[PDB]
Amino acid sequence: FNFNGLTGTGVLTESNKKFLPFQQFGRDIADTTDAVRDPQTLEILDITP
Amino acid sequence: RDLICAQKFNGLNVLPPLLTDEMIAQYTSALLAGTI
Repeated sequence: FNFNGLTGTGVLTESNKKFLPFQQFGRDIADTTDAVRDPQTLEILDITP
Repeated sequence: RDLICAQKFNGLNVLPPLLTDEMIAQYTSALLAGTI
């Protein structure tokens, strides 16, 4: 996948994290992306290896 | 939890001991029944 220049490899599933409206990214304690919001349609996604 | 699941994705692992904590409590009874 390639989200606004941020690429990666992993499984995408419907998310349930409570993102604030202005937020765009979800990072972990190891500084690895876990969730992201689609730029075209407004929803939440979860990424996992 | 969170730390345990986070390290699994990176590649780290933890392995179970061969002797479970139930068989160990069975050795101890044998060590204790003979002594008494």
